[PDB]
Amino acid sequence: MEAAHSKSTEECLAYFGVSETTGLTPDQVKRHLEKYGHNELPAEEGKSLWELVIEQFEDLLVRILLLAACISFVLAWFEEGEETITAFVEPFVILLILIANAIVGVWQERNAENAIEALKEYEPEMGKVYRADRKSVQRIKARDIVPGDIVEVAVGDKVPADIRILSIKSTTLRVDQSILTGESVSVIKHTEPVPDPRAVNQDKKNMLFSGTNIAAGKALGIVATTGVSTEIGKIRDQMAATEQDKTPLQQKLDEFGEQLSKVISLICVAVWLINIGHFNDPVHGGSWIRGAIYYFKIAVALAVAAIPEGLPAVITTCLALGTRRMAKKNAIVRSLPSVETLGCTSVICSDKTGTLTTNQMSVCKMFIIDKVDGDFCSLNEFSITGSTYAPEGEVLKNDKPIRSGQFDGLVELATICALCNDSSLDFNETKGVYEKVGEATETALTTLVEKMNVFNTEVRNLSKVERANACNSVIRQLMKKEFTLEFSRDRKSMSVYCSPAKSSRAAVGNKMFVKGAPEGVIDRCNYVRVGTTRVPMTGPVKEKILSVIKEWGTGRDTLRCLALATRDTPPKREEMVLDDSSRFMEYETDLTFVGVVGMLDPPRKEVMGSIQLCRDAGIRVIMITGDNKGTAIAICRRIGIFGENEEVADRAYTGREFDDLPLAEQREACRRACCFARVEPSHKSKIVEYLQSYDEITAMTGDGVNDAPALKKAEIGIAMGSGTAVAKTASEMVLADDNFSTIVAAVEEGRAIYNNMKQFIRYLISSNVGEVVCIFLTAALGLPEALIPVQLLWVNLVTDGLPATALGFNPPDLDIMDRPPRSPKEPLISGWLFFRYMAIGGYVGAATVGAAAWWFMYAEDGPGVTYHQLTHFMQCTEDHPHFEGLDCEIFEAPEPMTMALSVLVTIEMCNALNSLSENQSLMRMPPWVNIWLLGSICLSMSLHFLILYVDPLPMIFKLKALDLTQWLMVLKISLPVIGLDEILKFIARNYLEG
Ligand SMILES: C/C=C(/C)C(=O)O[C@H]1C(C)=C2[C@H]([C@@H]1OC(=O)CCCCCCC)[C@@](C)(OC(C)=O)C[C@H](OC(=O)CCC)[C@@]1(O)[C@H]2OC(=O)[C@@]1(C)O
Ligand code: BEF
Ligand SMILES: [Mg+2]
Repeated sequence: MEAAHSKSTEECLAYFGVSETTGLTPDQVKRHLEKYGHNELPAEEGKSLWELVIEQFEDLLVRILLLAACISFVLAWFEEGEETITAFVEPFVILLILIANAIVGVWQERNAENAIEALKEYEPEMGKVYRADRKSVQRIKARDIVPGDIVEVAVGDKVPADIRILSIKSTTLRVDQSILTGESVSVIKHTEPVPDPRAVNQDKKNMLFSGTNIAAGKALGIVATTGVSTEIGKIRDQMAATEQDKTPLQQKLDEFGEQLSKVISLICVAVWLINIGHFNDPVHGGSWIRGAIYYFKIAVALAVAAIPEGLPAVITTCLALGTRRMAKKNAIVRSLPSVETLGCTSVICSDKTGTLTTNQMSVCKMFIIDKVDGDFCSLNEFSITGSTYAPEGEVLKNDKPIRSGQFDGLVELATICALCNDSSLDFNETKGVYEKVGEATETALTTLVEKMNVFNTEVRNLSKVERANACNSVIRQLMKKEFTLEFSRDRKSMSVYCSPAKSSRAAVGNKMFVKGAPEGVIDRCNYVRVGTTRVPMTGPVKEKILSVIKEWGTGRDTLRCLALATRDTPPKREEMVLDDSSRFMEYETDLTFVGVVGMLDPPRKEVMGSIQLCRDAGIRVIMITGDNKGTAIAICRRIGIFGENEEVADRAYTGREFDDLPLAEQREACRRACCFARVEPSHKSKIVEYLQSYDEITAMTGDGVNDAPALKKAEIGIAMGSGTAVAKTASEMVLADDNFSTIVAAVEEGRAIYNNMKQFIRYLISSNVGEVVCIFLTAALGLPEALIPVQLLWVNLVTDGLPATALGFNPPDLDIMDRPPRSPKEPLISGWLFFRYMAIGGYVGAATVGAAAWWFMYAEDGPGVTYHQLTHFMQCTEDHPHFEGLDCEIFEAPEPMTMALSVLVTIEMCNALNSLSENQSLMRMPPWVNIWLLGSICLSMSLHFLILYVDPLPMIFKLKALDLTQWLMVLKISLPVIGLDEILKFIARNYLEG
């Protein structure tokens, strides 16, 4: 029965035809279960194990590389008894790699935690219903609850389903809805209908929502909806329907792949249009029986030379280590890619309650009377540190620690806080944290008492569990609590009647301890306490008290204030009627004012500094909360989102004010405003969406169910470690530590990571360009192969893979966080740099092919072959007379390829050093600025000597150790590449913007 909030209690009962006194009959339950299904959410099970392996082989470059292995297999098979000793070696490695990185992705993606299967850490286990079955309440599985069921809830209970309140048993019902609406103060409920069918959750004051918990009181109700029809149900589906795009970097890697794909085939067809001349020469060396093997011999060499086979490995290792470093900051990264995207964050949307704040009411100020003398009245004001329920913090006066117990006024204040209290504090040994028991605004008094420790009780040698009630327990032994006059909405105060306990003070008599909204309690005080004595309440005294209450109630403080008082001579229990709260106020009169306490849902300690760091990093911070605007703005002022006295006319909107704006203005408002209050879950998602429409990488920070949709839509969702299960499953990162400043450390980490990544991506892709130039050149010139796939794969994965990882450790710039976020559309390579890699690529191709040719034509120990008898080496056998002389197999010698590979390697070591800085000269930024890069080159080089000496290797790699005369040539060929780039950079700084 949606809309139950607008209907009366009788209407809701009639609607389901159920008796409020007995509950549904076992027949109606069976039928309602049938018509409404169980009270649970569907299992979110997607992508199994084999489903991941599939998508692993869907990458455009992988299929090309794979189809390249298939073609390599046919070749290894058609490999005659000339080199059939290690022919199938090529197809193997090509497939081995594809399987290596593959199983890696599966092992990587499999690591995950479900959203609905984990959401059961929020969906109550049990529920309490009355059913015709029996007279007593029944405790059943919450999943077995159906619409129409009569449910009972009491303090501490987790509401099992969306319920229409029928009857309130206690004097009032207070509900903590922070996990769902973001409200920071428990909500007083009622049973009357809420007319406006469009009333938002914060307005449904006659409804109880599944997932929330009872702060105080007891009530009976009728289930309105269950399963996916509940408020928490609507949000989950909302979360499930939101789509997420690929990371900007991943979109660039995909674009690269699509473009590279076009270039490959394009060159494949290009060479083809250079072999068409074969249909001119009069010679038949194999129609369609043997002669055709050479085309596909270069086609696979091209696809292998163009594709950075080692990139997937370098990137994963980089991101993985990045995730390790974050974990040391207690930041659990759920998605490896976001480790970097986080660096591109331009706007950080953040929930308020439980995210920007602790969501734990804290008393931070209090005062008692100091002295009264005529029109003069001075107060003893104190401040209290600590922003959670933990009994950890101090009491200060004029910013200095004092012993509360030395102020008799404070002893009575603590006493009232401890006794006039129906709640307590506890230590969850499981979660390892202190938790409230009952009402937050009461537990705040409990922890205040533990901090004050007015009797200096010994607490150093206590366990977390004992420390939670040590000082309160001591005070509870001083007086016997006879009864309590529960809080009432008209009176706005609560009191307890106490009789003397310990025989230590029997000449005291009965007392009444009162607390409540200041105005009404103070109006009912005829006396004011000063230390231990009492003076009459006079205009001047009342004035000073109210003026300080006023200050604390607004401005820089904006605290919730509570006045504390006691009735020195309370009525005899006999002359008091305790069954009607309408008489309580009168019993709470002729009181003696004792003091005031100011409390609030405090901002977490590191938020203010964090927001200032973001500002300098060009990152906006926007508050998006379900709480009322007054509290939203107040917190914004405390953390610096707004100036202490700034006017927020058009920089703070409520959900309604926002909706009253035409779409265009709404969109613009997201760029100007920083505080959105009284908003719904879809409002948060909407705001994120507007930000994203301006091409801004947005992050969202939350803790509750109402943050789940937005957390998912944001490029980077950040959930509080102490938040809900939903919010965490919807996030890429979790602050296990609840430290908001870790977000800034993550951004910094993400910026450094990305800058290094750009350098190694550039490095690797750069070498592929040169490699393709080498292949194309030889295929075009008709010359023999200078480099072969097996050699290219080893260099692309090891020789260059190691230095690429080292670049990942390049020291970050000192002003990394003193600059705006880079653009998400910023291309990794373009403009001048495109030309640089263009020139380097050409330089590598010519140098590698040239080195090979050199050995073939000038090497003092190679054949003195002529240029075109080398470009026509293919016609050696058949036409020996033309270009005769020597063995036709020398054209397949390992010396020339080794000469070419050694040049590729040496050149890449140099370009690795050119990759330390985009435009800085190696003289300005020395090679030793990254010790790792220097070592990686040593490792890569010694691995080269390995592949050239350990017999097995040089055999399968088609190589052979070169001579010192040949190496020196390799150096003279390679080294100059440093001079080339050392020049292109110079041209970029002086005559360009670099
Ligand atoms: C990997 C090796 C090679 C040789 C390759 O073909 O790379 C090209 C290519 C796909 C791009 C190019 C290469 O293009 C050329 O050199 C010109 C076209 C050649 C056609 C020849 C027809 C007979 C990069 C490599 O060239 C230079 C010289 O820097 C730069 C850059 O790459 C990046 O920004 C890398 C992205 C991670 C990309 O233009 C990129 O395409 C894109 O969409 C980008 C934005 O990506
Ligand atoms: F809890 Be959030 F402030 F909506
Ligand atoms: Mg919240």
